[PDB]
Amino acid sequence: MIGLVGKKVGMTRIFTEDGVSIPVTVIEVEANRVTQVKDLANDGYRAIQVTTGAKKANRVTKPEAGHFAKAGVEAGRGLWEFRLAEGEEFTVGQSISVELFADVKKVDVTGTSKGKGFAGTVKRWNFRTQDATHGNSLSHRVPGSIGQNQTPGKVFKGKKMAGQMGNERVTVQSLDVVRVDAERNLLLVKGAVPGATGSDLIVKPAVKA
Amino acid sequence: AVQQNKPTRSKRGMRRSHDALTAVTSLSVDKTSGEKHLRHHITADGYYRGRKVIAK
Amino acid sequence: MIQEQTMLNVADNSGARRVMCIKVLGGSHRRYAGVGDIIKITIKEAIPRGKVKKGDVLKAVVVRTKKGVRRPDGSVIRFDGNACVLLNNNSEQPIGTRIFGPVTRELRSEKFMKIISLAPEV
Amino acid sequence: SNIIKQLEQEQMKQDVPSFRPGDTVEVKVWVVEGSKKRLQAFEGVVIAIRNRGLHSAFTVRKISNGEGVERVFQTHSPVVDSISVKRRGAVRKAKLYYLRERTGKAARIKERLN
Amino acid sequence: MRHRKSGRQLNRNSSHRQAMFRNMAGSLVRHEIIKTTLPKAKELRRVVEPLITLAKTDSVANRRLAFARTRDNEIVAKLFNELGPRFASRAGGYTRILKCGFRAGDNAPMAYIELVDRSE
Amino acid sequence: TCARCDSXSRCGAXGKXSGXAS
RNA sequence: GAUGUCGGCUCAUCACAUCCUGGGGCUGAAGUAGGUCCCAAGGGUAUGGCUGUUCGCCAUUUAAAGUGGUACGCGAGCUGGGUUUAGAACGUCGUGAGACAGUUCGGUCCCUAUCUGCCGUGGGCGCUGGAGAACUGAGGGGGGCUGCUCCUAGUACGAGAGGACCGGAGUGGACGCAUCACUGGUGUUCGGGUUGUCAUGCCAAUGGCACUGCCCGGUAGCUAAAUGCGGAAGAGAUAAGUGCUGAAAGCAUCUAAGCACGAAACUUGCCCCGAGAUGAGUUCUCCCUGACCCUUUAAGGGUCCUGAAGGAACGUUGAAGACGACGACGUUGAUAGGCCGGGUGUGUAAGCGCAGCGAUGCGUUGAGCUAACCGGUACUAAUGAACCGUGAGGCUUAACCUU
RNA sequence: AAUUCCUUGUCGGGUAAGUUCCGACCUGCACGAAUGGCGUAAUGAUGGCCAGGCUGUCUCCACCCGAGACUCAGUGAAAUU
RNA sequence: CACAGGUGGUCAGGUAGAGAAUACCAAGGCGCUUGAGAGAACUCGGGUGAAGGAACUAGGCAAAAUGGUGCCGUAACUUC
RNA sequence: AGGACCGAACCGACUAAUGUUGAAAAAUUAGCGGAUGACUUGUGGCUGGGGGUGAAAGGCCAAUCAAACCGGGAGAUAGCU
Repeated sequence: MIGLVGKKVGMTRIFTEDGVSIPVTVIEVEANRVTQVKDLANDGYRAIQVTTGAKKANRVTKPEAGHFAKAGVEAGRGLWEFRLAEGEEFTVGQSISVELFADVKKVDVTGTSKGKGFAGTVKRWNFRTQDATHGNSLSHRVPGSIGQNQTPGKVFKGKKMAGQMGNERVTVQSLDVVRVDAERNLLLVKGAVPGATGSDLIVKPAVKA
Repeated sequence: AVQQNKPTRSKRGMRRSHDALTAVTSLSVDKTSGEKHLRHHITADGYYRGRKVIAK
Repeated sequence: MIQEQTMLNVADNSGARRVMCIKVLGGSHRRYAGVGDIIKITIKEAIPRGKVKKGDVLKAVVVRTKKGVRRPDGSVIRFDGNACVLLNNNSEQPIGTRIFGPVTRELRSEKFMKIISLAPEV
Repeated sequence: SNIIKQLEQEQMKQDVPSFRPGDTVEVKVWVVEGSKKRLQAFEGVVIAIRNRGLHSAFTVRKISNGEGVERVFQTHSPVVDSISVKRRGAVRKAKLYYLRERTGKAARIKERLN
Repeated sequence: MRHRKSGRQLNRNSSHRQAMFRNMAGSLVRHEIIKTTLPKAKELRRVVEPLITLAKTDSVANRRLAFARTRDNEIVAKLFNELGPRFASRAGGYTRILKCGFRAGDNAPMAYIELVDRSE
Repeated sequence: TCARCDSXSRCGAXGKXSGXAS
């Protein structure tokens, strides 16, 4: 189904009536307003393109200003696109609210994970550290061997090595939605979602049923 | 960790293809004295953004 | 949080004083034994007229950890020692007839009713 | 943050009394024995207080039946019914962790007598 | 990594950073305009400006706390006798950074750090 | 020059030390 | 004119003659548990004692502890116990020097990566006027494990003993992704105690040094042992197998025509990258509409006026980051520092007064100080401008405006 | 057994499990009496084994502090080919 | 080599200490002839660490741990 | 009193790690052995190459030792490359 673009506010804790702790993550979902609807006639597929929040007038460019001003809508912090399910039909300029999630029971949260920088193989791939002593020369946290001998005679593609970790799109699935409250524009989902505080999130209804 | 064949001067010029210096070209003109200076820096006489600063 | 070579205390009158955990049961590569968990023990110290003797390979159930337990609200219970109640290899509901010290609520699982009944606290 | 703090300050207990480390405290806790719901009491020395608004906790140490039991209690949780201070101790620390090593006549603390 | 961490290491240990910030804070209180490198001029704000905030209010305890820092009687005399009642209405921003090119020996990006008024 | 460096050659590299002065 | 040797560690990767899980035939297969054979390589496939050991034996697990290839994979990745240097000794052989594919104690393991490869991240040009975004998905990668309990049901089966297929749900182990709310670790940038000594004229209070001097706590950030989640279901085409109808071959026959089931294998379904997919795609939006020369007269060069959208540059920076890159912001400004209030942490500051002969205690006082945290505030620094980028975008053909 | 090939001989002790270790047996391939035999208090940066304590050695790594590694300015090699 | 090496004699302060150890200092002498930043993997030199405590390994290698004066007390064996 | 015990200078070099185109053609750091003696050190002297000296390893005799170094025989010889 369609999703809602929110902001990660942080995490907190809801106490239940029977003395059980639920770890909740707070997502502030403002008015997600449609800027463009796409169909098989003009575009080849069915989708909507939403935006959220608000943005400075002097830094939004004139192609973006024309794209928002065709819909008569105020500019937002970004543009996202969601794929329709042929039961839903929407028009341009409709605000989609958090009250959509009142009966969804489980969500999938897609975010951009925290950037670890140039990580090593121990941190990135859960490799085993070698011996800290018993003779070991300059090779405590090194990857070890990366191949065989003269047969193949090369490193294979998809070898686990050092490099960039995080700062990447990841989706966490089947999170029990705890509380949907539109008076505060809030979604409270059980568990932890990717990204730092203040980062864009996409919230979809789940697919694993 | 040593070479088996000497690299060419073609490959040497291809390695130095990114060693080039970006010239500045963005020198600002002070409004009071009309002196050329770096952007966001003081002048050789020592003005910055019109009003008088340090010395010398 | 019990693993191999862990020296535990004994929390029944079966006879042994200090046991050693030689295997944590219930799975392949299983590292740690909590409080509902079955371990395989050997005996390292006993009493001279006890029911069990030194160097017997038998089972136990860990009833007090030093790492603790966790409750659903986020409240740990750290004891100041590791203690197991010694079981039998086939016929459970243990060898001992007393239990020294308290236990936790995680032994209320239809298979250790005698330990939670005989326990002085919890 | 204003969202988070405004969402946390409507679950906080408004009547939790003031107490310090070293204060002998009886915490009463709801336990679920089958389908019965009963208070049990846990009396001991408070050895640590961590204050974070809703995320506050405090550590209570006692000696049961041979050895030391330490329970960390979530302060604003609905599993604790009451926190009653019996004796008021006199220490100079915020964390009384050295009492983990001291037992008996050496683990006595004073009384805050004013 | 370095997430949300403040404080330049400045290729020194903690002892040398503390002593060098102390000497450079004394030199900026004394001469009211000094010339240093740009990261040291930016870390000098966090050292000098709480001293002027402390020296807004004169007391014996504030003087012994400003002498626990900066270790000089003439510097704390100028803090509580001159720089306190000149910056008594200005709420922060007691100093100014002005970049002044580079240095002849190591191409270090230099900067003048000065007080706002300086009475010169 | 004269530092040696192999287990046993007349002159190789090797981080050991009884064979090796070029 | 050198291809470094056994074993261990780290990291693997392929084959199937399959160890477990999945499907099926036969069984001297009642059930459970087996035996054998066919298919199937998606995933998984133990810790110790001994020994240099590979192996093996043992102990306790496990769904299972597979068999092989890879220079008996892997020393420009590590080790160096074995072994094949120089010392010494035993047994033995030899008159002896010495020797033993017998034994014992001791015995140095270098390389700053040029090219290919691989993991990451960028610059340039291209994509046919330039530009700012959002996508489509050709293709590629990740993942794919399984126990136990309960219900079905002590029902089917069985002399008893015992004890299910199919299906459903819960709780675990191992692995993986995310995260910091909790519980902890760290926290030489915060607070306090204390030893020795030096200094600030001295007392008092401090600071420097002694591994942060030694400790005790601890904010943010990072983090696991902490807590959320995942492995799917479903579909399509199938393997072995089971067939339906049915001739050749009056019958029979799963096959020759045709048709239907059928597994963790394969194509999807879930996640992630992805138009340099040169087959360079699509969609939305924005901007550029002035004239003169020369000649080898065209997809030519030069000159004036012009300098758009946008981009870079510079600066303040970031839970982004080796550097580039990416994100926020630049006065129409909360981007950073400071400041104000708070929060947190430490634990009742200094000075004065009272008491005690004095160390010290008590009051002021839950005091003072408080980093990276939260909410605000233009006080300071983010300068007007300059720089790049242009001036309507080729040819041929078809179709619409206007059958 | 610093000696024993078969061999990890057999029994006992230590261990949950001991090719090493300690005691003993004698079937000494191939001990043996100043090229010394067997003991032996003290001694050994000597060799083998076991235990208490203690620990990042390990399960299994986490964070922090400095010096390099990275960027900028100055200088500027080498093996190899 | 303006090289982390080697090189005999003499002088020998204060406080704490048994002491020429060591720690902080005086007289005196230096800051070691490339710096400025940033705060990745990995390497080196260190600090701390939940629960377990040799399970590591050829082997407790390396770390951790013990550590001072006075006094009480101290086994087998012995060449006393 | 003692080839006594502990421990600085001083004399050594047991273990680890670093370094291995090193700061160093054998060192540094942290622990380590002896430390009134068969000790160690300054200065001078003597022993000379089939020789010296050796608490003995074929060790040392100027970074060279199962026979030093320099010159000569000498353009030794080389069925080998």
